[PDB]
Amino acid sequence: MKVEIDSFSGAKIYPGRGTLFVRGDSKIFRFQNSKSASLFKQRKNPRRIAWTVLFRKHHKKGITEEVAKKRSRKTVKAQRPITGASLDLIKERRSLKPEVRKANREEKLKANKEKKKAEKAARKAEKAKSAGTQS
Amino acid sequence: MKLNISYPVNGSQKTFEIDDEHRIRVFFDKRIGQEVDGEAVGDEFKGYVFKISGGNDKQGFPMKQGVLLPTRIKLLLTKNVSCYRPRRDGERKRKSVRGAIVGPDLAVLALVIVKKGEQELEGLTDTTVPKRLGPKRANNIRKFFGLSKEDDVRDFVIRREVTKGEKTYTKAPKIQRLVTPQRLQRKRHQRALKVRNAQAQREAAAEYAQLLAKRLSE
RNA sequence: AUUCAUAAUAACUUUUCGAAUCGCAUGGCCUUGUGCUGGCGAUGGUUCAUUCAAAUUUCUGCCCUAUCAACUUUCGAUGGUAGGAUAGUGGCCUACCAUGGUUUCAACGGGUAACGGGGAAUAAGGGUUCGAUUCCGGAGAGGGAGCCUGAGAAACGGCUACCA
RNA sequence: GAAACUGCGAAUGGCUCAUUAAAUCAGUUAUCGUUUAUUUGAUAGUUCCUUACAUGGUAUAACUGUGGUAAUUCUAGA
RNA sequence: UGUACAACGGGGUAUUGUAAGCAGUAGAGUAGCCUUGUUGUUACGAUCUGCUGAGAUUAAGCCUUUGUUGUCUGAUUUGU
RNA sequence: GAAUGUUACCGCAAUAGUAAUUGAACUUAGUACGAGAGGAACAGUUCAUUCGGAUAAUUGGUUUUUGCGGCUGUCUGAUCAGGCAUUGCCGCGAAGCUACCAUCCGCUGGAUUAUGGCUGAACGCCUCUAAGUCAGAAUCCAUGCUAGAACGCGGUGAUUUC
RNA sequence: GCAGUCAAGCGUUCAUAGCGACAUUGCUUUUUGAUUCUUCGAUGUCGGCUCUUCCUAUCAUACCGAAGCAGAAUUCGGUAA
RNA sequence: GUGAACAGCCUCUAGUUGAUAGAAUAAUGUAGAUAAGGGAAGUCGGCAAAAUAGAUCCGUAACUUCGGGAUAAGGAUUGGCUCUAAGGGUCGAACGAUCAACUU
Ligand SMILES: NC[C@@H]1O[C@H](O[C@H]2[C@@H](O)[C@H](O[C@@H]3[C@@H](O)[C@H](N)C[C@H](N)[C@H]3O[C@H]3O[C@H](CO)[C@@H](O)[C@H](O)[C@H]3N)O[C@@H]2CO)[C@H](N)[C@@H](O)[C@@H]1O
Ligand SMILES: NC[C@@H]1O[C@H](O[C@H]2[C@@H](O)[C@H](O[C@@H]3[C@@H](O)[C@H](N)C[C@H](N)[C@H]3O[C@H]3O[C@H](CO)[C@@H](O)[C@H](O)[C@H]3N)O[C@@H]2CO)[C@H](N)[C@@H](O)[C@@H]1O
Ligand SMILES: NC[C@@H]1O[C@H](O[C@H]2[C@@H](O)[C@H](O[C@@H]3[C@@H](O)[C@H](N)C[C@H](N)[C@H]3O[C@H]3O[C@H](CO)[C@@H](O)[C@H](O)[C@H]3N)O[C@@H]2CO)[C@H](N)[C@@H](O)[C@@H]1O
Ligand SMILES: NC[C@@H]1O[C@H](O[C@H]2[C@@H](O)[C@H](O[C@@H]3[C@@H](O)[C@H](N)C[C@H](N)[C@H]3O[C@H]3O[C@H](CO)[C@@H](O)[C@H](O)[C@H]3N)O[C@@H]2CO)[C@H](N)[C@@H](O)[C@@H]1O
Ligand SMILES: NC[C@@H]1O[C@H](O[C@H]2[C@@H](O)[C@H](O[C@@H]3[C@@H](O)[C@H](N)C[C@H](N)[C@H]3O[C@H]3O[C@H](CO)[C@@H](O)[C@H](O)[C@H]3N)O[C@@H]2CO)[C@H](N)[C@@H](O)[C@@H]1O
Ligand SMILES: [Mg+2]
Ligand SMILES: [Mg+2]
Ligand SMILES: [Mg+2]
Ligand SMILES: [Mg+2]
Ligand SMILES: [Mg+2]
Ligand SMILES: [Mg+2]
Ligand SMILES: [Mg+2]
Ligand SMILES: [Mg+2]
Ligand SMILES: [Mg+2]
Ligand SMILES: [Mg+2]
Ligand SMILES: [Mg+2]
Ligand SMILES: [Mg+2]
Ligand SMILES: [Mg+2]
Ligand SMILES: [Mg+2]
Ligand SMILES: [Mg+2]
Ligand SMILES: [Mg+2]
Ligand SMILES: [Mg+2]
Ligand SMILES: [Mg+2]
Ligand SMILES: [Mg+2]
Ligand SMILES: [Mg+2]
Ligand SMILES: [Mg+2]
Ligand SMILES: [Mg+2]
Ligand SMILES: [Mg+2]
Ligand SMILES: [Mg+2]
Ligand SMILES: [Mg+2]
Ligand SMILES: [Mg+2]
Ligand SMILES: [Mg+2]
Ligand SMILES: [Mg+2]
Ligand SMILES: [Mg+2]
Ligand SMILES: [Mg+2]
Ligand SMILES: [Mg+2]
Ligand SMILES: [Mg+2]
Ligand SMILES: [Mg+2]
Ligand SMILES: [Mg+2]
Ligand SMILES: [Mg+2]
Ligand SMILES: [Mg+2]
Ligand SMILES: [Mg+2]
Ligand SMILES: [Mg+2]
Ligand SMILES: [Mg+2]
Ligand SMILES: [Mg+2]
Ligand SMILES: [Mg+2]
Ligand SMILES: [Mg+2]
Ligand SMILES: [Mg+2]
Ligand SMILES: [Mg+2]
Ligand SMILES: [Mg+2]
Ligand SMILES: [Mg+2]
Ligand SMILES: [Mg+2]
Ligand SMILES: [Mg+2]
Ligand SMILES: [Mg+2]
Ligand SMILES: [Mg+2]
Ligand SMILES: [Mg+2]
Ligand SMILES: [Mg+2]
Ligand SMILES: [Mg+2]
Ligand SMILES: [Mg+2]
Ligand SMILES: [Mg+2]
Ligand SMILES: [Mg+2]
Ligand SMILES: [Mg+2]
Ligand SMILES: [Mg+2]
Ligand SMILES: [Mg+2]
Ligand SMILES: [Mg+2]
Ligand SMILES: [Mg+2]
Ligand SMILES: [Mg+2]
Ligand SMILES: [Mg+2]
Ligand SMILES: [Mg+2]
Ligand SMILES: [Mg+2]
Ligand SMILES: [Mg+2]
Ligand SMILES: [Mg+2]
Ligand SMILES: [Mg+2]
Ligand SMILES: [Mg+2]
Ligand SMILES: [Mg+2]
Ligand SMILES: [Mg+2]
Ligand SMILES: [Mg+2]
Ligand SMILES: [Mg+2]
Ligand SMILES: [Mg+2]
Ligand SMILES: [Mg+2]
Ligand SMILES: [Mg+2]
Ligand SMILES: [Mg+2]
Ligand SMILES: [Mg+2]
Ligand SMILES: [Mg+2]
Ligand SMILES: [Mg+2]
Ligand SMILES: [Mg+2]
Ligand SMILES: [Mg+2]
Ligand SMILES: [Mg+2]
Ligand SMILES: [Mg+2]
Ligand SMILES: [Mg+2]
Ligand SMILES: [Mg+2]
Ligand SMILES: [Mg+2]
Ligand SMILES: [Mg+2]
Ligand SMILES: [Mg+2]
Ligand SMILES: [Mg+2]
Ligand SMILES: [Mg+2]
Ligand SMILES: [Mg+2]
Ligand SMILES: [Mg+2]
Ligand SMILES: [Mg+2]
Ligand SMILES: [Mg+2]
Ligand SMILES: [Mg+2]
Ligand SMILES: [Mg+2]
Ligand SMILES: [Mg+2]
Ligand SMILES: [Mg+2]
Ligand SMILES: [Mg+2]
Ligand SMILES: [Mg+2]
Ligand SMILES: [Mg+2]
Ligand SMILES: [Mg+2]
Ligand SMILES: [Mg+2]
Ligand SMILES: [Mg+2]
Ligand SMILES: [Mg+2]
Ligand SMILES: [Mg+2]
Ligand SMILES: [Mg+2]
Ligand SMILES: [Mg+2]
Ligand SMILES: [Mg+2]
Ligand SMILES: [Mg+2]
Ligand SMILES: [Mg+2]
Ligand SMILES: [Mg+2]
Ligand SMILES: [Mg+2]
Ligand SMILES: [Mg+2]
Ligand SMILES: [Mg+2]
Ligand SMILES: [Mg+2]
Ligand SMILES: [Mg+2]
Ligand SMILES: [Mg+2]
Ligand SMILES: [Mg+2]
Repeated sequence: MKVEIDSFSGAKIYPGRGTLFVRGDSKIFRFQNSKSASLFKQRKNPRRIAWTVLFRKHHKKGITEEVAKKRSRKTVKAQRPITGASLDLIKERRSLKPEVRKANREEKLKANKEKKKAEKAARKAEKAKSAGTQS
Repeated sequence: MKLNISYPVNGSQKTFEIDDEHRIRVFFDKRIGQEVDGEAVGDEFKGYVFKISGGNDKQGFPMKQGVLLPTRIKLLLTKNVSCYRPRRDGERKRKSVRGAIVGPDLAVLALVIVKKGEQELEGLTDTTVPKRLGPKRANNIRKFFGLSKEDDVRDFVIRREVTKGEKTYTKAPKIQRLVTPQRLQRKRHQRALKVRNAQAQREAAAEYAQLLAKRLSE
């Protein structure tokens, strides 16, 4: 069973007690007692009726439980592999110190560095394979 | 109802069928983002903690956190908001949305495990799934393996197999925002043409002033 | 024709643009570090002009009707000032102020089996009659209103509401 | 080279004559009263101030996977 | 003479809807008086705000009560 | 309510009164029956109708709770707090009372009627009938319900000292 | 006003399922007359409203019998106020 | 005093406080009130009762003996408080001094 709530006051409406109005636009209104409902019918304003809940929210009455406490956190997580890279496969590449990286560099860095000069005159070489090319 | 459980750590996902009456009601009148406790839901789940991330009521409508309320209200939905996919530019749409507060009308409850507990669920904390991609940028692979700006990346990136009939062809990303000569060449061309257009503009400016000097007198 | 272009000083600013952008090439230098410098392209970007447009706007011109003679001015009707709003002029709106504005040279009102025009039929001349319709302009997407995106919409083979 | 992202278009067309009698419209002016994607033509040495310039930072779609609804060019959450 | 009865008092419950009082750089404003102003003050001012879901009422046919104070042999009538 | 010793408690039950009515839906079943068109019922289920007896958790009504608030006019020098306007007026208003305007409850047998039958003579057959007997109604008598004879009754307790 | 008896006739056939001429025997007293016993030293005169109770010559409802009752509907009847 | 007012309501002066009294608070009355939803279905008939109501602005039909009909009909406003503006008397360019009112 479901406790509903007064559309005017903000009081808890237990089964039974109270009335249910259905406005012509189909918007539903529940009242916990003939008082609230009457106020509503008088077209009163729940923000201006002191004992209503909406009023004392709008006036910041009561409250202070939020000021009294603060709660947070409960988070963390670990890591998992990639298709194409197994965990240890990643644990091996993340691992190495920069000394292995420094050695890895110059071996390839100077590798194509010679392919740069072999290519540099290779256009000059295919420039000697065709220039004017008569007969 | 029907539970939907995520494991962020492993990446595993499995649905759960719990019909147990008084165990369900722990979820009830609790909103999205609130932490449950494990034992109340079932015996095995004891020791765990959940967080309710959403769901669909028995009519399918998605949950949206921030409405409060138990029930479906038709909302006017826009881009960069949940439960809506704006098929056209500037299009907004009135669409029904189930509330954040949990109630018995839900077909599936969405919750992720914030922390584990005593026992362990099969196919959930059992296995762990791979994330199918890896860093496609310069400083991503960099900060992935904890590298520098001179460490390059290249051979540090990921490769995948994909057998083709007999044997294979292995593939790998394009590493955008990589540092190449053509880029520095392009910056050269630019940083230059600035000045090349600068001086020549002041020249033809003074070159004109020769005219207006000798010009008139008339 | 200007309080125009453009320039000057004192400040102002949830400080606009001032290329972390792609494709083809691979050249030239010298202490040779993969240093330094370089080619035509593509996309952008600030203001200005241009173009494609848009918005308003001057003058003059509509059919039947007096068994329609007074009309406009609550609550904008006409004008003045200030402001606000707009892309901008303007009673476009607001505040204050004045009492203006149209009319027998036909207002105002009613009808239209009325979208306007280029044109069409008739073939002495002068005319009578017609134009939904190939072009131009206008309006609309069941009726109304509201709006998002956008350079451009009060859009409907867009959204939102109401009525049907 | 599918998808999806970013881009641009979707305000053109095509239709119809219901409104509309100084309204639209025509011929003729106005913008020294404004807006303008685009297109064409030009326009930029100046950015920090008292620590990347061999180029900062994250965020996400497609995708994969767990899903709800009788049902839609619906969508949730990982 | 009691685990009694009664009157008050207290707690609950309940109705109303925020008391008096004191205070406010809250109040449209108008008028004074002076050192004529970073707050320049003085008077009058519905109303607003704070203490205040406050104050008032609550068995008279509500519930309850370790408190206080009080009371507990008057009249008549009856015999197979 | 006098009196049948007094007083008190628990009971009996003569006699009288008596009470529940009716409808629909689903289902049976698109079945039976019919060429067709059509088109039932018993059993089962859910409700309803008129009636009756209570009852007030709820909802509504009622308001001298003159309980709280609010407003007019006048009066008490002002304040505070009040008086008067035959309850001044308005809003809410517990409690009580109350409503098919609210909720609950409304029994079980025996015996018969018409009628249909058994056995069966009269009348060697036949026949529900003459003797005998089976079934059978919104009926009767009870059960149940109300009152309890103030000249109907049972059990029981205690029965006088200024 | 209500109902009997005879049964020529009706009902395709067929008196009597349902009806029924000519006649004839009755009941009833919510009709109207006939009468003038009661009341003219006074019995309040229409209708309605309200409420109770009785009648049965049954409109419904319970259980039935009959049909010119296939079903459905209807009609006639019994016990029934 | 409130108000248009000798209205109704409260009051000063003045006069009264006189109309058998005590206890209760059944039914039925007499008089005074209020009712959910429906809204004259009640009844000979809306009998009774209820609704309307002051004032300001607005708008006000047929018919007509042109005087009416007319408050026709139909609408809006209404407290409190703090301010503004306009409406005067007398006295010796239009002033000066000076006294006073309430109303819009
Ligand atoms: N129900 C009146 C109608 O009048 C219509 O037309 C009428 C008039 O418009 C027309 O002209 C009349 C004229 O007859 C009469 N004797 C003199 C009068 N001035 C004219 O009147 C006409 O013209 C004048 C200008 O001259 C306008 O001001 C006036 O409004 C217009 N009605 O003559 C007709 C009367 O004879 C048609 N006859 C017809 O539709 C019908 O009769
Ligand atoms: N409730 C259903 C409907 O109402 C009634 O249904 C009733 C019948 O089914 C049955 O009621 C029977 C009745 O059939 C029978 N012919 C008469 C009997 N008196 C009734 O019985 C009733 O009264 C008796 C006491 O007489 C009580 O014991 C019994 O509990 C009571 N239900 O019980 C129902 C409720 O009493 C109507 N008969 C009918 O409209 C329809 O079935
Ligand atoms: N049948 C006994 C049970 O009570 C109910 O049945 C009650 C009634 O429905 C049932 O009614 C029967 C009726 O079916 C049967 N054919 C005839 C019987 N006389 C009726 O019973 C009723 O009849 C009248 C009614 O005023 C009373 O005189 C009689 O005492 C009464 N029992 O009589 C029962 C009461 O005794 C239900 N059928 C059910 O709860 C159960 O079967
Ligand atoms: N209405 C749905 C059903 O149809 C039924 O059907 C009945 C009706 O079609 C028809 O009944 C008629 C009725 O129409 C008419 N208005 C009244 C007439 N006395 C009834 O007659 C019937 O019922 C009565 C009483 O039960 C019996 O005595 C009679 O023999 C019988 N033919 O005959 C059926 C009963 O024999 C009932 N109306 C109803 O109870 C049932 O639920
Ligand atoms: N003219 C109104 C004035 O104020 C009062 O009158 C007002 C109230 O007394 C009167 O109230 C009546 C009530 O008496 C009568 N017996 C019942 C009626 N329903 C009420 O009236 C009100 O009822 C409801 C709101 O409650 C509304 O539906 C209805 O429109 C409204 N008039 O409504 C009147 C307003 O229409 C005084 N009687 C008197 O001062 C004067 O009549
Ligand atoms: Mg109440
Ligand atoms: Mg997000
Ligand atoms: Mg790139
Ligand atoms: Mg000269
Ligand atoms: Mg300038
Ligand atoms: Mg270009
Ligand atoms: Mg004028
Ligand atoms: Mg308007
Ligand atoms: Mg102006
Ligand atoms: Mg201006
Ligand atoms: Mg403007
Ligand atoms: Mg004028
Ligand atoms: Mg037309
Ligand atoms: Mg035309
Ligand atoms: Mg045309
Ligand atoms: Mg011609
Ligand atoms: Mg000609
Ligand atoms: Mg001719
Ligand atoms: Mg046409
Ligand atoms: Mg035409
Ligand atoms: Mg066209
Ligand atoms: Mg159409
Ligand atoms: Mg954009
Ligand atoms: Mg359009
Ligand atoms: Mg279009
Ligand atoms: Mg549109
Ligand atoms: Mg279309
Ligand atoms: Mg077009
Ligand atoms: Mg017109
Ligand atoms: Mg033109
Ligand atoms: Mg971020
Ligand atoms: Mg997301
Ligand atoms: Mg007490
Ligand atoms: Mg207590
Ligand atoms: Mg106070
Ligand atoms: Mg002080
Ligand atoms: Mg102060
Ligand atoms: Mg001050
Ligand atoms: Mg001030
Ligand atoms: Mg000052
Ligand atoms: Mg308070
Ligand atoms: Mg005490
Ligand atoms: Mg004696
Ligand atoms: Mg004895
Ligand atoms: Mg006694
Ligand atoms: Mg007894
Ligand atoms: Mg069926
Ligand atoms: Mg059918
Ligand atoms: Mg068949
Ligand atoms: Mg047949
Ligand atoms: Mg068959
Ligand atoms: Mg049945
Ligand atoms: Mg049955
Ligand atoms: Mg009762
Ligand atoms: Mg009262
Ligand atoms: Mg005093
Ligand atoms: Mg008073
Ligand atoms: Mg007095
Ligand atoms: Mg009075
Ligand atoms: Mg008096
Ligand atoms: Mg009083
Ligand atoms: Mg009340
Ligand atoms: Mg009550
Ligand atoms: Mg019953
Ligand atoms: Mg019942
Ligand atoms: Mg009983
Ligand atoms: Mg019994
Ligand atoms: Mg029996
Ligand atoms: Mg035999
Ligand atoms: Mg027999
Ligand atoms: Mg016998
Ligand atoms: Mg015999
Ligand atoms: Mg027998
Ligand atoms: Mg019975
Ligand atoms: Mg007794
Ligand atoms: Mg006795
Ligand atoms: Mg007797
Ligand atoms: Mg005796
Ligand atoms: Mg004895
Ligand atoms: Mg008779
Ligand atoms: Mg014959
Ligand atoms: Mg025959
Ligand atoms: Mg007669
Ligand atoms: Mg006589
Ligand atoms: Mg006589
Ligand atoms: Mg006599
Ligand atoms: Mg007489
Ligand atoms: Mg007499
Ligand atoms: Mg008499
Ligand atoms: Mg008399
Ligand atoms: Mg008579
Ligand atoms: Mg009989
Ligand atoms: Mg019968
Ligand atoms: Mg009848
Ligand atoms: Mg036959
Ligand atoms: Mg029939
Ligand atoms: Mg019938
Ligand atoms: Mg008959
Ligand atoms: Mg009877
Ligand atoms: Mg006065
Ligand atoms: Mg007076
Ligand atoms: Mg007297
Ligand atoms: Mg008395
Ligand atoms: Mg009385
Ligand atoms: Mg009375
Ligand atoms: Mg009242
Ligand atoms: Mg009523
Ligand atoms: Mg009412
Ligand atoms: Mg009405
Ligand atoms: Mg009437
Ligand atoms: Mg009538
Ligand atoms: Mg009549
Ligand atoms: Mg009257
Ligand atoms: Mg009254
Ligand atoms: Mg007037
Ligand atoms: Mg006239
Ligand atoms: Mg009037
Ligand atoms: Mg009249
Ligand atoms: Mg006011
Ligand atoms: Mg003055």
